[PDB]
Amino acid sequence: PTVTMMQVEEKPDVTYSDVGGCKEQIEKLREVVETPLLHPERFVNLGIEPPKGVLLFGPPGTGKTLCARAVANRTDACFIRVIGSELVQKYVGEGARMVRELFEMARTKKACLIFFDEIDAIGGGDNEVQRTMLELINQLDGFDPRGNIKVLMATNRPDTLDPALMRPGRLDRKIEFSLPDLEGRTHIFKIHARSMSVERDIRFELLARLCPNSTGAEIRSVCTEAGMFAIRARRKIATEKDFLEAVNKVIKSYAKFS
Amino acid sequence: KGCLLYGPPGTGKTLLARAVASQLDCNFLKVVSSSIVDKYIGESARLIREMFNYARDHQPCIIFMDEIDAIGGRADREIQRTLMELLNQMDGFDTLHRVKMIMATNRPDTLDPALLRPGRLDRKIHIDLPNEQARLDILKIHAGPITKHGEIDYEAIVKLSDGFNGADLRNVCTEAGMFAIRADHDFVVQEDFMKAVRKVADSKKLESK
Amino acid sequence: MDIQKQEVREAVELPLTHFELYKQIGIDPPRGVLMYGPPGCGKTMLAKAVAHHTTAAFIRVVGSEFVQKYLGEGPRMVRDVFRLAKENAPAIIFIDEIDAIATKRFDAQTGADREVQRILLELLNQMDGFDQNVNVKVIMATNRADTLDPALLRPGRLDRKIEFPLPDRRQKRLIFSTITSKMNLSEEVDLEDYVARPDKISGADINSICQESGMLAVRENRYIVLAKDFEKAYKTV
Amino acid sequence: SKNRHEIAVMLLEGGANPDAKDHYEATAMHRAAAKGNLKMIHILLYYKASTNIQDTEGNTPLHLACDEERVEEAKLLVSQGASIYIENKEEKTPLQVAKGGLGLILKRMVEG
Amino acid sequence: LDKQIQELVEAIVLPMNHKEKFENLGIQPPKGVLMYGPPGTGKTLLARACAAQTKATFLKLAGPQLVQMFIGDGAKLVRDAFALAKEKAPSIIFIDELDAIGTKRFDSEKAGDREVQRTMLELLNQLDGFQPNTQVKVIAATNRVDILDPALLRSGRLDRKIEFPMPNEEARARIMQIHSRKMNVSPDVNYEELARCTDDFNGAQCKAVCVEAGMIALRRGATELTHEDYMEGILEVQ
Repeated sequence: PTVTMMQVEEKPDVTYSDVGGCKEQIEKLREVVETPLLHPERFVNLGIEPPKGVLLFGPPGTGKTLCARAVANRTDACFIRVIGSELVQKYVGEGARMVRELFEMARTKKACLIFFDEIDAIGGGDNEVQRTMLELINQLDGFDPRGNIKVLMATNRPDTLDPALMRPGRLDRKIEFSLPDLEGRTHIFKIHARSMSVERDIRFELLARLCPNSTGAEIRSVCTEAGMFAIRARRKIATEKDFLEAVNKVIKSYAKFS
Repeated sequence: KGCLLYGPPGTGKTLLARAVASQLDCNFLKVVSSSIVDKYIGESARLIREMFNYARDHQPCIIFMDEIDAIGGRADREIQRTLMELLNQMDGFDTLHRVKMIMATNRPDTLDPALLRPGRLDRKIHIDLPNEQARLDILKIHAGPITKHGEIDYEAIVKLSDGFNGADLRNVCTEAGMFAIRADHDFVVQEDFMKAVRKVADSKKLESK
Repeated sequence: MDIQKQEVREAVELPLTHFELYKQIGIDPPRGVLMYGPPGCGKTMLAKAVAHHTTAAFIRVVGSEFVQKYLGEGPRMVRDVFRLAKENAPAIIFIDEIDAIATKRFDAQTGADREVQRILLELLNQMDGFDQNVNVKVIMATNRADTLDPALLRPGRLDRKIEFPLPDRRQKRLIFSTITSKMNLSEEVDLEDYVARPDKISGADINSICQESGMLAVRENRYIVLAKDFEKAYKTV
Repeated sequence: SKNRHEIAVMLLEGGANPDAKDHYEATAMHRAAAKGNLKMIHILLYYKASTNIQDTEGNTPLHLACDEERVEEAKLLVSQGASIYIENKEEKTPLQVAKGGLGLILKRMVEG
Repeated sequence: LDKQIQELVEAIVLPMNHKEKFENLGIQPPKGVLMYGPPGTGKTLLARACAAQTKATFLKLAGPQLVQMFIGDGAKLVRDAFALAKEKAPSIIFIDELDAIGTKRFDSEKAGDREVQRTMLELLNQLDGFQPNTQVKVIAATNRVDILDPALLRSGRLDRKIEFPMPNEEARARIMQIHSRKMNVSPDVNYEELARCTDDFNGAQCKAVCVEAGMIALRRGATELTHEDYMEGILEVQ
């Protein structure tokens, strides 16, 4: 369908210079996505084989921002993403043809990187799902395509028990996705300066130090819900005094139950 | 239509039932005691009537039930219920003049004296020991194709084999061949039969439980 | 009972001779007798009783005798049985299990059942034209009447709706004695608990149940059937 | 149940239990009241037999007598102390089981 | 493991070579070999590496693979498995986790595992009733032999039952030496300290230590693996 030609991840986004407080994890999952392609000879010459990937799970929070970092900071050619919602569809059995055509396009792209999104939509009879994941681990364990290929499993619920017991073979680094900090959000706002026309009267420090418990999704609702709440009245200028109720309401009315 | 094969001393019933059953058997239908796990709830009336109904539809049929002492003990009410179904469908209201079943066991003590009634289990033959007749005969038929050195002496192989079985001596002789197979010699000297059959035979004496 | 054998008696076997009576008495008795009772199969003991009392032909046909890919042979079969019924002897047609040919269906993918029920409407118009000077006696019974079409149970076609949920204790003694009198009986064969319990539990075709007990006595090992095959034939079938 | 007067009198004379119940919880009054054995029920009531034995379904012998339209067993048992209030699992009264106005003389013989 | 991996590697290599006397004098090679023992030994990746050393075509297959959402497919996968194995050249196929279906439970009411283990009985039909079984063999391994099928006493069935005698640091150092006998290894390995640090560890845990060596290899900057990277990974992940 349209997801085949639309599967390419064009239109780069959040870069590395605007990371959301990630200090150690950004290296733990960066040294496998950015450095192995920059220095392939060190991994093949120094030891057994280059690392494959890491594991990301837990609360959503600032999810998909680090994958946006991988898309933006790509050196030569942006990689291809894979979502889980394209597998569970009508006329079951198409998952084998889909994984064979994305493996065919992956080998057409000299064995580039593959990003798996929402593995819990198909994980958790699932014999065709076992065919997809066992064809993934089976066709990817072979050194024939490449050794620098990287997978990335992102999920919200750890209820995928079968992938959790099949992952220790190839995958590793079972760690939480990312914890949010307090000082890094001003860079998410600095890259949100390329968003819609925020009036220059707003100060990023005043909007930054007046909102605790401001995880990446919640500040995404600060800029997103702030802008759209400024489109409620279809206004033209967006001053912080106009949507301050949207700010303290989007942090407090949402911080009531959570 | 039934038979009871109790061989508490030594083995050899598998070589016989598997010998003729491997020869023709007129059919194949094997019931191994390991494939009846049955961890679900149960609607097995049409299942036992399904298998026995297949034995009624097919005119020739031979059923083997090896190691029945574990499923025939004298969480037990359902086992005794399935055995009641076995009684009611083995001596039920159907003619079984053509079907034949064979039940093998290990010890003739917990063999359900309600099942020991004739009809279900008519014939019974005890296997005490593999006498020298079938021992030297099975050694000659197992030593036929495999050639040996010109120095032939069966008195040492028969003499050093004391308190063994047909399958045990089979695995000891074939294990000796799988021990001389390492030196890829075409001719097979009998000294390696004394060495390998002696050591492996001692492993069978220590592991003869 | 006492009304079932009397109404079927005088409405079935009394007009089965001297055909001029149908118009000598005026209003011809209705030939439509619809039996009921879904516990057992049934619908056999009375067909045998008529098959032995009355000395005439009986062309029985399963309700799916013409359900095929073709449409013919319907009016050929029923027309031949009609012409031999009014020609040689008024044979009683036994059409059992009309629910297979009386099921509602609106889709046109299964136009075979709708086509043969349109043929059923054709012969319905035939029996509409067969109410004056005709020798025809067709018994039509079934086990479920909730799904039957209203055009079949319309007055003037099926005017007798006899219900048979359970026979009385005297009819139990007769229905057991009429089958145990010929088969091997003994003192253990008793009709007291077998007149008490089968009167509590709903069960039809008692004669067929005793025939199943004959299938439990077909081993020839025990020459006389006992209570074990009776109660076992009760709990099983 | 076989309407054997001398066999019943001689069995009950030796020390038989009238209230003895089978596996179906039915006594001899269910069968004697089911086959129309009036005099058998009467000679059973000579030996002080109970008339309110519940069956496996809960029906009393009065339900089995009135079920077969036994007017003499209904008038006898009700006229001797049969309890019409005891119901079965189906929740059916002896008046509703019998038809043809027999429940009217049942309740008439209960109140009177 | 030389006393057991020598007989294993021989028992999986010589059948492809010794066909001469196998057809001239009718010697029956071991068809069923049970590579059981305590877990963590790495029998799956060691048998996969040795199967890759046999040069024959390898096909992956697991124990619970016979259990499907539908019924009657196990006969298609076993008869089809011996159809590709029957028609194709003599190859090597290694499975694992056989004890899950080789359990003789005492309950006897009903289950679908009765039908799955009945397909297993069809596999035993195709390993016992077929005298031309000198073709492709079926190697099976189990992680526990607490409940084993007593009817596995046959040369064609699981006969080579080799237990793992308390796999101390020597066994882990040797399976790690075979799993990493080809890539860049430092030319100073006594195995005494690096193997002695491995206490009650698994095969995937030692190879996970090797993966950790590949993880700090990026931040070491050297041109070849070192000696302290083994204990660095052992003390790193575990």
